[PDB]
Amino acid sequence: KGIKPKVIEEYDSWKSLMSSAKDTPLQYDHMNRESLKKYFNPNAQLIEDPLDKPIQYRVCEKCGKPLALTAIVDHLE
Amino acid sequence: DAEIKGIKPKVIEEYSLSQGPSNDSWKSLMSSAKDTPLQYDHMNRESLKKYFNPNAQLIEDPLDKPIQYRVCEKCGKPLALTAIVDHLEN
Amino acid sequence: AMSICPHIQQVFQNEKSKDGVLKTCNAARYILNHSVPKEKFLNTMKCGTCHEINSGATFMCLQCGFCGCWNHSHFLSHSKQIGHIFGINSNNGLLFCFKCEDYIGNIDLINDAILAKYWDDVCTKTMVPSMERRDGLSGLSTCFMSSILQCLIHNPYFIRHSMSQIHSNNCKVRSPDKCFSCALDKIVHELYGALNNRQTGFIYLLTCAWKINQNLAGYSQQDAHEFWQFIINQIHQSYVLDLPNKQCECIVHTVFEGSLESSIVCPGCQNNSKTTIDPFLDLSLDIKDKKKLYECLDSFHKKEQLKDFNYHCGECNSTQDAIKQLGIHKLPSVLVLQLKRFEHLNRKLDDFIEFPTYLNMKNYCSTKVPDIIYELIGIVSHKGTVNEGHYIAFCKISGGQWFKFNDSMVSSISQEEVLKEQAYLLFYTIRQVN
Amino acid sequence: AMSICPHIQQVFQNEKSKDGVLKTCNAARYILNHSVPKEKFLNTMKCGTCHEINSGATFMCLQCGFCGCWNHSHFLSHSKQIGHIFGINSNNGLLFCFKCEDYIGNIDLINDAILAKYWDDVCTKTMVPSMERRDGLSGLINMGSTCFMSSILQCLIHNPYFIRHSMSQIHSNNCKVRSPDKCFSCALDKIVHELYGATNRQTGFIYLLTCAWKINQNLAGYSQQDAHEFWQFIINQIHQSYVLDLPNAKSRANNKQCECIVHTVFEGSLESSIVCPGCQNNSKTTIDPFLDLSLDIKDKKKLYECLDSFHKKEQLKDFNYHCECNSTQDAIKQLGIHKLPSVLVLQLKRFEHLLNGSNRKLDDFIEFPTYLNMKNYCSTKVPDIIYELIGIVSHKGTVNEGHYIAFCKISGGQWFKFNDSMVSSISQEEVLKEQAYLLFYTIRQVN
Amino acid sequence: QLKSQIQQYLVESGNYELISNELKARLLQEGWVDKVKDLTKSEMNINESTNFTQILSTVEPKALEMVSDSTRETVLKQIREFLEEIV
Amino acid sequence: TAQLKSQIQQYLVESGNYELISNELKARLLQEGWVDKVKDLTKSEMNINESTNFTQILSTVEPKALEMVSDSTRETVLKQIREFLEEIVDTQ
Amino acid sequence: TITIDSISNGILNNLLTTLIQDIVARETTQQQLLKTRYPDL
Amino acid sequence: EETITIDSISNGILNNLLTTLIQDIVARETTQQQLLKTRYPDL
Ligand SMILES: [Zn+2]
Ligand SMILES: [Zn+2]
Ligand SMILES: [Zn+2]
Ligand SMILES: [Zn+2]
Ligand SMILES: [Zn+2]
Ligand SMILES: [Zn+2]
Ligand SMILES: [Zn+2]
Ligand SMILES: [Zn+2]
Ligand SMILES: [Zn+2]
Ligand SMILES: [Zn+2]
Ligand SMILES: [Zn+2]
Ligand SMILES: [Zn+2]
Ligand SMILES: [Zn+2]
Ligand SMILES: [Zn+2]
Repeated sequence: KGIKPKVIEEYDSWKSLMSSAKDTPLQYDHMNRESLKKYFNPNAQLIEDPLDKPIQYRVCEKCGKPLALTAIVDHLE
Repeated sequence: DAEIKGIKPKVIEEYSLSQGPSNDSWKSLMSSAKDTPLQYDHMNRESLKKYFNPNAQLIEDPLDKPIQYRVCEKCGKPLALTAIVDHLEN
Repeated sequence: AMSICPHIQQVFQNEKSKDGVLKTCNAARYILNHSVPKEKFLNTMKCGTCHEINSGATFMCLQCGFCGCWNHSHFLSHSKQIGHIFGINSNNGLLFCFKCEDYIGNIDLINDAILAKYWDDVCTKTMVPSMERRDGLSGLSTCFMSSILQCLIHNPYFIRHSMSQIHSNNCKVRSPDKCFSCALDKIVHELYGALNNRQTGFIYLLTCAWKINQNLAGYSQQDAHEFWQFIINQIHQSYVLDLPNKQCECIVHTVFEGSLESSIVCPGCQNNSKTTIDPFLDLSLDIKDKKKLYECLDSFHKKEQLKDFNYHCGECNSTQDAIKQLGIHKLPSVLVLQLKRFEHLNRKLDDFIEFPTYLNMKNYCSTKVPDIIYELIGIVSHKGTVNEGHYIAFCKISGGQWFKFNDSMVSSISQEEVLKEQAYLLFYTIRQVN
Repeated sequence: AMSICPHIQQVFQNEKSKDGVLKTCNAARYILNHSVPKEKFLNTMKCGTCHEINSGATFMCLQCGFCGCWNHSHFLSHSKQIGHIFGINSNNGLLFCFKCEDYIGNIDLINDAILAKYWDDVCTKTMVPSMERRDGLSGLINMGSTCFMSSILQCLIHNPYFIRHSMSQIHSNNCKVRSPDKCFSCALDKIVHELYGATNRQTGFIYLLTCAWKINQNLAGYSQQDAHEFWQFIINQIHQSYVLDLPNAKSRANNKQCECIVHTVFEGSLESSIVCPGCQNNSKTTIDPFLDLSLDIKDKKKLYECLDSFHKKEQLKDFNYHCECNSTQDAIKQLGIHKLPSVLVLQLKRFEHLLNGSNRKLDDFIEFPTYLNMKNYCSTKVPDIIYELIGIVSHKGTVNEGHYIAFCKISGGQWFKFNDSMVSSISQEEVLKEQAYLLFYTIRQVN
Repeated sequence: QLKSQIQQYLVESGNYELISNELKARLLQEGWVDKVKDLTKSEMNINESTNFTQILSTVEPKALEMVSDSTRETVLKQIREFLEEIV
Repeated sequence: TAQLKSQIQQYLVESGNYELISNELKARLLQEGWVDKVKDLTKSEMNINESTNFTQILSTVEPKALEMVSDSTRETVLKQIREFLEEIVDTQ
Repeated sequence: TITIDSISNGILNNLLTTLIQDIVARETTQQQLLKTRYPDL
Repeated sequence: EETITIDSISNGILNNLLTTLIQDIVARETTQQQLLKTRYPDL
């Protein structure tokens, strides 16, 4: 009931996106990329919703240090 | 109180109170001094052995006068006089 | 006890099935994190049956490429039609079981899926954070150390010691960062000589204190007394540390050590029939129901008749019920005295105890003893209270002039007024022995 | 001025004479310390002339072995008969001049006569004590309140970016130093370790405390406890310590681009524009980095008010000033933001430091929001850029005598209040009533 | 007859993002997100449970009630102004 | 006939009694507070007379110093000295 | 009758429902893992 | 000349002892103070 005909100028598996993803860099759900590069430093650290849920860590039994998930492997050996 | 005729005769002889030259008087102690341990004016040597420790450090009239020291021109340390000559020999 | 989704547990019995699901969960989550806004809307947030965008959550099947909406019950149907009961929400990366009708929230293994192929070591060697530290919640005067340092610094035996550079000459460490007695020497350098009065030696001294012991208390307990014991013990330690390998030739053991003697004695022939000597660095005396210092020392030197010690005296061939007496075998050169005003770790005796500028000690030594007189040369007192504790120090210097040390305000003060203070520690230097 | 014995000075003009005098002084004095009472009395305290013991002070003649009493002037007579004007007092070794009728008290060589043999060397290489140090008198600056430090670190270790850098072991791995004793960052890690992982959980702080007072001599801390100054200090340590563990001697760091925790998450950029109202030209555009912003609060009730004031077109006065056309009309200046930090740290300026020791607290409460939006302060429609408040430090008291408290929003949305060693919970309604000194804002949404 | 065609053509025009973020920004700053988060915490207690399906249908209506008129209207208006464009 | 004051002093020394007399005297005066009061007075006089000259300063200090000694110390030490003089000196 | 009104409404509900369901997802899951892991909070 | 009593010789020995002690103390104060004034003209 409204004028759509010219607009169409421009005209399934979720697993399909896997290569396109590896082409792509880290995304944020509500930190727009354009705005990041314009208004923030290019190498600025970012965590989205950093108080969203408890700090995700574990602790070493053999030293007691608190360990960020991505850090636990390098620590042990 | 009572007037005095003189010293008892037996005392006079016992202590030879009738009798040094002596313009040599004080300089004549230098020998006994050299084989005599350090002596304090009012710290009776014998009481000190008895009531204090044989190794005891002692300073007579510690607050009599101000600390005798001098300061090093290079390092700025305050040195007791007895320590200056070693400090200065590096 | 609270349990996990039974459905996901069953599939996990198969260690090879598990691997597949964790791999798929990691894959989604990666795709989710690395997809441009437009892409993401049209590929993860577009239901395969209704074709709507963001018809509520949109779950990505954990088994085919189907995406199903929540709002129109469309993943539910997928799960009912062909038996796919697991699906991942594309907003968060969360995994939902449709037979349970709840998210699989509580399995460390799924939550931490990027450590999938190291999980065994990760459960072996690292633990889940304790309930207590899980959010890092924890909070974090020195006048009781300065007060004592001021007395040490105005003590002719120690001043002499330090200015004599004896420690400097032997300390192997040679540095106030590491060495405590080196700290002391720096205080004496800043105060009496040339910088090249400051707090460097003090700061350094404090910082050695906190590291050294243990840490403990170590800002505590606000007990000038135990700090004095601490300082002097350190001093002796560093003397031992300096050697090339039960008494001692150090600054501390030749000026502050004396001995108590604890005899058992025969009433009849007045002979020690048993004698135990025990060194001391200070004397600790009670001031309860007492008015002056001598009365404290009197009570310390008292004789007790023991009801438990019936014995044969050899020297006078008789049975006795012996009499015990504490008394001083050897006096130190500086006699340090604490009045016990403190119940041990919030109560405090506040009685004024009268103490002399000259203290005779003949009446407290064994074996009659001549005059033995000390000159008062240092007081520490404590205003305020436990908790509210401020220690102040007072010291006499060459010339007879007294000075008061109130947390870095230093001011001259009369003898008459020091003698009014509520003494806690008293410092006495040997002056005359007849 | 005080005088010297001219008589003694006369004899010290000849160096052999000088040395006999000191030799005897040392000898007299040595005897006084090394003679038994009966010997001292009979042989140093007995007058040669009247044979009385202790007829006042007995002097030991310096040029012979005679002993002269005072109360009958028997030494004064010796000195007149035979010419020997000097004498030493057998009770104290003090040298007296019977022509000056005083003691020689103020010649250092005589007072320090045991050093006669090295004297030239001694007065050359050492000096008498300074008037002000001679008695060792001086205060000890006691370390009462460190609550301006505790407070800052509760922000730092509740800061999701720093926790992440610490628990990532990124520093620990690379620290050459590797000791809590010497390295500042190791201290912070230990604080993280004690707090979050597993005697008192005070040790890291103590290590942190101590490095502070050494590397900053003598203060920080105990002259001025600006919680804000301590912020600047810490984040700067972290940057120095990062730059120590580089491979090269390379000036990309410190700027134009560091890559350390501080510079990647705390640093932004201001853009100062110097513009004409005549011609539109921009003569200068400096862009200076910042690690925090300081805001003026006088006569303001709201945080955004304080920001607006910071953003307003400043009027500038340079008298002999050069502009194209309108060299006349004063130059309009504006600060605005050119780059935002991942964490915006803000200081409300409450401690006015005035002339001489004078100062003033500004206690007036400023209204600050749970979410702050910074589109308005950025440089030249700009999208909503929303930060989330996660930490506050407020200060009760006076500029010299006053106390800091920390508040942090921990993961979940629940606020806690840190007073030295007393952690407690608190309602957000109630934390928004606080007198904000240091606000800490984490980037949350950007459109 | 489909309505997902409108939607597909909004994502493509990049106006879906504008809307989606403008919406979040307003809710966020209204304190909506937070009040919701609390509402959920609350019902998990007053129903002693943590089942997503259950908590959701006591929360979701009230959640929607909580969105203020100001934001409804402004976003709705932005959608219309984008509908004209498209159809 | 007669300088017995000195001879009497020789005996007191050799017998060890001068030491006892002299040491008792200081014990007392020290404890009594006298030696310190004499120090203050000497300083006071150096001040009042703007001088550090011994002969002149002793000249005003000594006689006050002497008065200050307590009737107690003065009495007790004389008794001691008399008790000693009687073992050796015959009377009238 | 797919008017602009009912459509606009559709779309807004979708965004709003998706978001209520995201937050609720995020928070239930959170409190579950908590109660399991620490049965004594 | 005049009467030498037990009291008079005794007072002689006391005065001797007392005048020595005073002259010791005054000597120690006068010198110590001379030194400080020569060493530090400002005070
Ligand atoms: Zn470990
Ligand atoms: Zn030197
Ligand atoms: Zn299930
Ligand atoms: Zn659907
Ligand atoms: Zn499927
Ligand atoms: Zn050392
Ligand atoms: Zn020792
Ligand atoms: Zn017996
Ligand atoms: Zn001569
Ligand atoms: Zn004579
Ligand atoms: Zn002369
Ligand atoms: Zn380190
Ligand atoms: Zn950096
Ligand atoms: Zn112009």
